[PDB]
Amino acid sequence: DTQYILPNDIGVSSLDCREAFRLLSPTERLYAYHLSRAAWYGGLAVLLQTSPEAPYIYALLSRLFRAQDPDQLRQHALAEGLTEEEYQAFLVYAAGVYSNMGNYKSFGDTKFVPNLPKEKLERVILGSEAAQQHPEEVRGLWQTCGELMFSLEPRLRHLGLGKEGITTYFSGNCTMEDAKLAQDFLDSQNLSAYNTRLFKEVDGEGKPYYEVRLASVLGSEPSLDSEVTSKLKSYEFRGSPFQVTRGDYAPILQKVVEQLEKAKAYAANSHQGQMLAQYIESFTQGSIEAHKRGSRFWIQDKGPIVESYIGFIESYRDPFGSRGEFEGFVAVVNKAMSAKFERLVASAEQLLKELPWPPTFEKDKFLTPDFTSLDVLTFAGSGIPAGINIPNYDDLRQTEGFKNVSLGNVLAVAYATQREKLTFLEEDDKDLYILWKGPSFDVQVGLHALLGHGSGKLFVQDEKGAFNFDQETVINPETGEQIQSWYRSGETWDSKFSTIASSYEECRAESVGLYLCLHPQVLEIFGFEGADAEDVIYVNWLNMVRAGLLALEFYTPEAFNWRQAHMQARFVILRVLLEAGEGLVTITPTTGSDGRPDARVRLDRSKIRSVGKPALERFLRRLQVLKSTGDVAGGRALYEGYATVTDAPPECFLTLRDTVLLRKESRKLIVQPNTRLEGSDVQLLEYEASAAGLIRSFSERFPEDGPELEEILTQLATADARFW
Amino acid sequence: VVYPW
Repeated sequence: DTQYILPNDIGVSSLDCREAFRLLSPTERLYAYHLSRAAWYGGLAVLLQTSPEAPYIYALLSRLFRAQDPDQLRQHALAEGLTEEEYQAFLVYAAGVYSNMGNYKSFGDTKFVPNLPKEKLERVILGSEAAQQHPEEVRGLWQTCGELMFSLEPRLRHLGLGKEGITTYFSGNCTMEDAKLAQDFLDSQNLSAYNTRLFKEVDGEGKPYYEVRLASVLGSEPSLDSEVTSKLKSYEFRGSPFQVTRGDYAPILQKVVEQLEKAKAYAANSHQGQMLAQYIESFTQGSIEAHKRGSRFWIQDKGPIVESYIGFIESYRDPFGSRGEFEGFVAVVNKAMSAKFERLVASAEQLLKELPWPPTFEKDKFLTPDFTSLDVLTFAGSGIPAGINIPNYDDLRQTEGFKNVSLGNVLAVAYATQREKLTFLEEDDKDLYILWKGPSFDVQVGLHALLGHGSGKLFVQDEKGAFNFDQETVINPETGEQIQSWYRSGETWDSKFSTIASSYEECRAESVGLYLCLHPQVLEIFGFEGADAEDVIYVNWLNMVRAGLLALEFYTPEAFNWRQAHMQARFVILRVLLEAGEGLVTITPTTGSDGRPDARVRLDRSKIRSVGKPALERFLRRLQVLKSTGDVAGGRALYEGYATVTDAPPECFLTLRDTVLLRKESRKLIVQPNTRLEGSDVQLLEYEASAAGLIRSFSERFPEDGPELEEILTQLATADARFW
Repeated sequence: VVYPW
């Protein structure tokens, strides 16, 4: 029951940017100001990317809090007969929807609903001050959404294809086969899926017709010219009529490009303005190649003062795994905290040679990735990460370079989880966990991005028989033979491995994290040695095994389905460690001091290096090999083997899952600031860390266009309403 | 690619 609501007491923290703001020159501030705005604008697209009803809910909420703030609306709600606790549930839901840019959780892809009675909420709404100034729109919004706002029907409970779940990346009638047929179409046409959606219409015969729609300001109308424009037309692919179009999110992307172009005026150099230029092209024409071009310049731009990025980037929430969720961020580099990470880059080339694969499976060059520590001013999208490795185009990754970011003010925000909130750890591990967790975190973040995602080469063949490796002389360490598998033109990591692609890659990255933290240089660069370093190493591992148990809450047994890719990866690593045996890890079910079912994880530190290391090395080798050669049959067999959740002894993971569910703790919500223009001077606005303050932070987010933005989301939404 | 907190 507790899975589908947010609890009234859910944590809220405020991201801290003041001193990072103070560092910025008058020009950098205006650059950042126009960039944040673009980010925030596009962030609203994530709504259409969540659920059918999400746009309506956001418009309903923003209209409510425009007319009355949480304290004014409280007066009305309590006159209407709500208890303070019911009203609080409302705030929390509002905050959650704002926080997620939708009514499904970003971490776990699960629906949440208001924790108060429906007929009660309706009173707070229909009788509100907002309903008095515009009764037409308010009553029309509540009619189109409120049912779906509360509906827990099993098919609505999680994101996904088929009738199992909800997805807006696809029309409701789509299934896994549709997505696969589409993926194949996009590949033969050498067209990226990051920015698209799939809509399916059927005639009276029942014959499926597919619209692949690209995101852009320009409709399919009389364009300028492009690599996109030549592709707008009807095709026939394996018996299926295909139409490629554009104009998705058009009026939202228009606001974005307006702000990017304003930003261009304040750009610090030629790389920044050249990338923004290409960004504008990308969002105007719907050209993903124009994004790649922009990303190239952005990689060239090293150690800026204000760092940022925008676009359709992460493919996590596309059920199939090829489609990206819009996001953008604006951040200030921190020179101090960036010192260590540069020491890390200086020694990275060295450290790569510790990884359990030949130089033939490692990238030919090793350019310098430029790792930096940032303080986030704005992160718009489904959620805020700890660290990032970008961009996501692999050709650029190995021919050009990439950037690594640790966001030091996101880390700082969670040092949280007080001792009583530490589940399944013995008293003595609790102490170490509490002491070394933060430092253990800085390390895993660094190794993960730099050496985890930034290592490894893919074997490719272009239009000709030309390989980026040497075919005849390259030996596969597993097969003792030549390389029989590789990527062809149009093929990508995401297209080939699809469903497991995002997670499999994450599993690889966190495994090198665990593997290389054992090295003493890695640890001294972060400033630890002796009886400190060994403690952070330990907790890193203890942290991983624990997280693999907690991962269980994100598995859906009925569907045999993992809902979060980082959690699945951590469960796989937990299982690889268990399978090694020899006493490294034990899960012992127990009884809680509160009487309910509990459990204990035990890690033996003396066996990490003797048992654990050998196990991970073996695992890593198999992972890279299958990725480089892009072997999907093998890759899937290996990964879906370890990812299988069963009741087999001694673990009994299905049964354990129930104890995990019982003891689960809900993820905190984070409040972000607002930048305001006074004229030449720009200022930073801050908010209370509570549901109310997060609501206000959105209330004041769009002072100019808020009412227009709402109607825009509304119409974008009803236009496509026939598809779900 | 992301690392979550």
